Amino acid sequence: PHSHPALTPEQKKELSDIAHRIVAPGKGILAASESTGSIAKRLQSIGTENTEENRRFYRQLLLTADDRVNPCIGGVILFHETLYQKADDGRPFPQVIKSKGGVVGIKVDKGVVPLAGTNGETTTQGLDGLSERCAQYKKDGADFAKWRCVLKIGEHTPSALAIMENANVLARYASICQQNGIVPIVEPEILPDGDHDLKRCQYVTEKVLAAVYKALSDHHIYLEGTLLKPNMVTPGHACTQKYSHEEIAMATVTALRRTVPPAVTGVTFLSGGQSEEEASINLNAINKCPLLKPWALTFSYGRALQASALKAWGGKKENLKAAQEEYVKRALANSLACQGKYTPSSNHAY
Amino acid sequence: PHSHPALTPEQKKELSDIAHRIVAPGKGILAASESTGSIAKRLQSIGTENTEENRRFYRQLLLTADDRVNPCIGGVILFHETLYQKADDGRPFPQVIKSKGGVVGIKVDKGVVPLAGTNGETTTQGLDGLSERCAQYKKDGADFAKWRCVLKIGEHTPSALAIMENANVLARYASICQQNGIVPIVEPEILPDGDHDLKRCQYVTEKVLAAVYKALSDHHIYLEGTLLKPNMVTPGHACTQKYSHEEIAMATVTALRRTVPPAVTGVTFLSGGQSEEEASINLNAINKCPLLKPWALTFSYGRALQASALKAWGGKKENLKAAQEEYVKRALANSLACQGKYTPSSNHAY
Amino acid sequence: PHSHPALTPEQKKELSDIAHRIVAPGKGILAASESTGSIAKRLQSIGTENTEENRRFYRQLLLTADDRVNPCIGGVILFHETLYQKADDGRPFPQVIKSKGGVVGIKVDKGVVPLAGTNGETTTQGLDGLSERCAQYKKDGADFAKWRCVLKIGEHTPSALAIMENANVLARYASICQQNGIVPIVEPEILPDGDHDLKRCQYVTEKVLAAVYKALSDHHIYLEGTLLKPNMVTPGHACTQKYSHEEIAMATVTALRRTVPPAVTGVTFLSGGQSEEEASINLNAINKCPLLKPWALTFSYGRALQASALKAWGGKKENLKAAQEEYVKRALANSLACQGKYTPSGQAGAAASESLFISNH
Amino acid sequence: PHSHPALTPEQKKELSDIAHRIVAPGKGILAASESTGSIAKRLQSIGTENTEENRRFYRQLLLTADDRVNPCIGGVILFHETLYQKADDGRPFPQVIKSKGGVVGIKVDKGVVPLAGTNGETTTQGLDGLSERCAQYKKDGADFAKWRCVLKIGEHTPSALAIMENANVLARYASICQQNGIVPIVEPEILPDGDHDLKRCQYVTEKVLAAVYKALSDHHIYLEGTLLKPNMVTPGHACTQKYSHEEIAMATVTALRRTVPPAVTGVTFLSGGQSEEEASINLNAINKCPLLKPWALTFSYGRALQASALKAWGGKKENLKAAQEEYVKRALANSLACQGKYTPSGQASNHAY
Repeated sequence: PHSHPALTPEQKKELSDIAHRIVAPGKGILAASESTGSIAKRLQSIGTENTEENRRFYRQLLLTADDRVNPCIGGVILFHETLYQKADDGRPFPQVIKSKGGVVGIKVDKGVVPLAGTNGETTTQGLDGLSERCAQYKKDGADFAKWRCVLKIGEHTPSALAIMENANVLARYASICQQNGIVPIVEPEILPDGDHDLKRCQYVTEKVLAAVYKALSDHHIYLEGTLLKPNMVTPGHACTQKYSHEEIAMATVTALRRTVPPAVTGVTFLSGGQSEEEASINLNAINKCPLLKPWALTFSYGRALQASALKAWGGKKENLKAAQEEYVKRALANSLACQGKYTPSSNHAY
Repeated sequence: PHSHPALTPEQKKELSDIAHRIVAPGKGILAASESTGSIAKRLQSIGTENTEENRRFYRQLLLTADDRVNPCIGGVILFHETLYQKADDGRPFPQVIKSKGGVVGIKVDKGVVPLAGTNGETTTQGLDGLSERCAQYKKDGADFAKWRCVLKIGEHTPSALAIMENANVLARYASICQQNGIVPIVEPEILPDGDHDLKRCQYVTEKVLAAVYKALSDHHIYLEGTLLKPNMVTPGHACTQKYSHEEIAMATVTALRRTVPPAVTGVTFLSGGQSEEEASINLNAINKCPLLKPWALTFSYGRALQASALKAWGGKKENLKAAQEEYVKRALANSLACQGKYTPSSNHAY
Repeated sequence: PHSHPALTPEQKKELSDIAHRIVAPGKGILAASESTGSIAKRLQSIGTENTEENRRFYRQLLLTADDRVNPCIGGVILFHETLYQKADDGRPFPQVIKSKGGVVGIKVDKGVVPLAGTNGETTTQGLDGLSERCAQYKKDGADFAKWRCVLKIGEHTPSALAIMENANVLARYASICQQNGIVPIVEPEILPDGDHDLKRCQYVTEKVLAAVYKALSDHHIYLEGTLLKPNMVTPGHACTQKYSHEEIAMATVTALRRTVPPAVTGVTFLSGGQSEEEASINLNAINKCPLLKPWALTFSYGRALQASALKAWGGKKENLKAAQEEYVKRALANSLACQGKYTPSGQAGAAASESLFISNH
Repeated sequence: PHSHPALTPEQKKELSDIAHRIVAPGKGILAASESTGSIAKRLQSIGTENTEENRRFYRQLLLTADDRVNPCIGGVILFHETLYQKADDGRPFPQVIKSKGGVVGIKVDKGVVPLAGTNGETTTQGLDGLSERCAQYKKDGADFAKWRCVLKIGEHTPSALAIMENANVLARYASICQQNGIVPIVEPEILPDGDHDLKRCQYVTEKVLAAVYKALSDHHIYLEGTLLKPNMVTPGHACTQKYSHEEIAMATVTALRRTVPPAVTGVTFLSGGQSEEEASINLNAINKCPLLKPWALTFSYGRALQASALKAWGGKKENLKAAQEEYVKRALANSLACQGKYTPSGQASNHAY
């Protein structure tokens, strides 16, 4: 094959520097990019009307927590709406995030769509006009992006088509992002839905990630200028067999070691349906796993960082401090976890 | 694998019926889906302001040509704007087309975009919200669609990435169309640009089509409910070697016989940069080629059907009949050509 | 994206001419390339010792049938041993076959091997030194070759790996053959084992054939100089739902129309476990299917042509004529079937109605 | 999307343990699996008859070097003939190797064959009956195998077909080996022939390795029980532009970091046409490269370990010691190099890639 450089040494340096800042030691990502329709259920759980002002206030609550969170948060992912909102002091949210040492991220996908001829499988859309959108988001303060692909473990899934198609679209998205100085976070989420066991999740995860990286290679993606946001390897949500955190950690680390090139700057785990504590304990076990890990192993949590804060807030302005306190607590717990320093108080078998 | 029927028997019948109607014996397609920007150059060549009214009048001029074009035109591809315009008498253009026995088509792609890391190669965008658009277009009169992918022959092109990506996006577009009762015309155009010879075009065409059909299979596409719009196999525009129309025909038919499944309902050739007469003479030779052809071999011409008509019109309403006469003559010529009855006045070597 | 011609116009012409001769109108293939281990069970069924002489005698019985079979047989596939054996008159079997207007074929694969990490799936070996073997076989009379890949329909099969690997090895085999003037018969057999229905077999067959032709394209195979030997599309041998011959024909022709390029010279169906009569009736229905079929649709039968003959012989040299007559009868039936002109309504032994199905061990 | 375990935990443990022993800190591989026809050139350069006895004497010369090579040699690749020969004392060569702490390897491919429709490209044969051959070799003392695929950088190569086909055959070979307790060394050699520069080699190497590992994944290969034998990333032999060892090391390590999963136990570099000293300097530079390397980076040298020994020997029994001393010196040098501790004296912008 013949090379036709997609990026200059300068463009590579910019992307690599951004990627490294996000996952620097002890730092993780706050995923606060829920759309109106996705955060609707959260607000209704606390009897709070889903208005623009309430969403702005809640986001402000998280983004303006005290400096204790600064060394814990390397990046914050925002939804389009939030990227253009301002704190009470008039400061745009991207400025608020940057001022606390964090990198600003932006969700750019346009949701999943059904793959015809499959058993309920999907791919993700959002490539149309993505380059122009990225160029604008960059000018407006964003340095990295989010794009979520969803795969499911079932009797006949994920199918060959679902794997190939989702891997290909993630590569297209990544390619467009890098052309605009935006670090793409590649997110091939394999849902925990089902009664499958740990070994099954590990197998599927290994096959999906192998497909993802081959696609990234085919599309000339600069891995040093990317991050990976995969599901941890865990048994199905309804699996009858139970496992220890150490087992989940070994399965996860083994899967990654068998598929993720050392060149990838970092892995930022999604928490799925895990509770706040569960997500932190598992991430800690992952970092304590006695196998060599050539990439940062950290977090990109949404609910796992906001669950208690949202509840403490309750939609009441007078609970601002209490709510932010809960967020800080989880930010500190996960910052410790991504270093293997968190305390709540036979690899050949994989 | 396991079958999860993308289409029901009823949906298949609808698509197959539409596809067969468009390429019925003696019929072809008038490709009049030029956008404001793509038609600008041609309107300029005749010193005519590029306004919606002049565009409507020009399209009206073609769509309302006399009844002689009825048995020649099986389908008419329109640009979005035109699908919603009406003739002077108040009849919506789709109605005008149908009343003359033609099927209405709609361009649904959103143009080409550059593929990073390649030598000026592209893929095509337009998948976002495509399903909803197809459902709307279907309700508004369209029964088939157009989506153009572009490949170029050069020292290092078309590359593996370009072939794979364009084939994959064509399959996604095809799948979405069929879910909405729209027959997708798969258009993997290989540009005639360059000094390459006939055998090189044939080789590249064979490899591209093989990739296209494997992708359609992977995406569970119903071939009987599709049409193919490929380039004819010809030498590059700058090639110094000369060839007869019979050689062009043999190379073209051999390439198709080696890659296009019999199930494909029809092949509607694009004319590229060929003149009106050249496009007709070649299509005629293709249909007279001794080899067995299991699919209709017809036309989907834009410039090859409008060149003389546009010039005769010159933006002058008083030239209406003169302009239509030119279009009618090419429609008649190509109807004869797709039957191997048009007259202006060693196969192992492939 | 650059062409480096694998074959010259002359080489292409030779391959195309051979392929067309094999499937010329009314003609089919006699698959008599069974190995010693396979023919042994056949000879045992009739209390006949499995010796080289008995095997030679049996093949001679089929190859020397009267001239009525000449118009019916376009090609005969032989096992290595048989290619070098001679009839009682001293004539090498290849010469015997050729003198009757038939093309000589040779089995070149070395059997199936297990694909690790799969649920009992396999791929096929035999590429090592294949070029030299083909060159020698060509000199010794063979003009086409046989190579069998095997796939099975189940809950997890055929898997992505099984399909990809088998399609790739078939392509390598085809490439090497064409470099030596040998027409390769591409055989991706999907076993009838299981209780799946007609539509499931059709689905799998379509996916497998799509993979096969994409691989052939990737390996620069000259399709006009090849033949395809696929399973007919039918329900699983244990399927409860019953189907008519017309439905089997429609499903078969539809699957082929959706995957096999018109350039492929011909399709020579394997009979699987179908009885002699069933194989003839289905082949006939296929040729009568209303859909457009741009390739010859004929047969490449082994057991489906030999069942009655093997029984009539019984290992007794005295039953020579009797046995050959049964073979000639099936050859004539299939010759008419591959033309859509076969109509039973007559004297067809019960042996021709017996299921020739054998579970994959 | 369903797993059907190709290997049990015990089988995986055996393969992983073998792989790790071969590339343990400070150890590399002596590649002495040259066939009769291949070793013919070497013997003629020193005017020595190519007989089984001469080949045995030469192989014995390398295999029986003094104990100084023990901590340097983790594995020795033998040709079929040699696996069944014996030292003067009657000890089978596999026993001699094992007694010195080395693992015994065996070449199992049957050479390259031309890929029709390509510009002189090839694939490699040898899968037929490979399982039976592996079981027999395992029984006779071998624990790992060698299989060489060859690709070339040219105007239109390596082509898509060549890359896909060689990657697929390497996967089949690896799969069969692992079923028989044999650790397969995956060798996708990209020849240094041509005038291409360093970045072109790096590009091609990256694309080839990506295809190789995708194939291994598709074939369910246990990476921890495998080793990789790639070309170092270097400019073509006819390249007019010159590069330092640091640049060669950066390009090489960068290419590997972008394609080789950390699960792969080790990388054993082939030296190609590099001189003995050059091969050691580059390997040392590779190990000193300031980037994270999650796998052992060592050697699997043939000529780079035998060049001087062959010449010193000259086919004269009286030169045994002199010849063995040359081999020992290169074994020691490379042992230091695969630790980044090599020095001529003896025992004493990354974004632009």
